[PDB]
Parts: sequence; structure tokens; C-alpha cells
Amino acid sequence: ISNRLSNQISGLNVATRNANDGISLAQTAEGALQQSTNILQRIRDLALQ
Amino acid sequence: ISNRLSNQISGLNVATRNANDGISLAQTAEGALQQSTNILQRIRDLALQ
Repeated sequence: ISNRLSNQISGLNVATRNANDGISLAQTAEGALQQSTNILQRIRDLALQ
Repeated sequence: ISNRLSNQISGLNVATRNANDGISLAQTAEGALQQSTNILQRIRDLALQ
């Protein structure tokens, strides 16, 4: 049973870390998009200008 | 009767020793397998990685 538990536990610690790197990925993507939106905000600013 | 008893006794002392060496055999086998399990634990660690 314990061998199955250690299987589960340390496997899920790695999977936690894979998830955390994923969180960071989506974070960087989000930043890029925020700034795409600043541009597009400017594009309406310029279209109206 | 005693000759049969000495037959039994010293024969069974040898058989005891054969059994003890067997205990050691299965012990060494067990150690090898323990460490196979450490590897396989790592293999799930790496598959999840």
C-alpha cells in the first residue's frame, strides 16, 4: 500500500510543479495580451483622431 | 532408538543451516527488488515530468 502511496505522492509533487510552470506560462501570455490591449486602445484613439 | 534420534537431530541441524542460507538468499533478492522499486518510482516521476 505504501509503495502505491509513495507512487501517488511524489508523482503528484512533480505534477504540481508542472502545473506551476503552466501557471507562469499563462501569466506571461496574459501580460503580452494586456499590452496588445493597450495598443488596440491606442488604435481606436488613432482611428477617432 | 538413539541412533535414529542422532540421525534426526544432526540431520535437522544441517537442514536448519541450509534454511538459514536460504533466508539470506531471499533477503538479498528482497534488497535488489526494493531498489528496483526506487527506480520504478523514479520512472513514474519521469513519465509525469
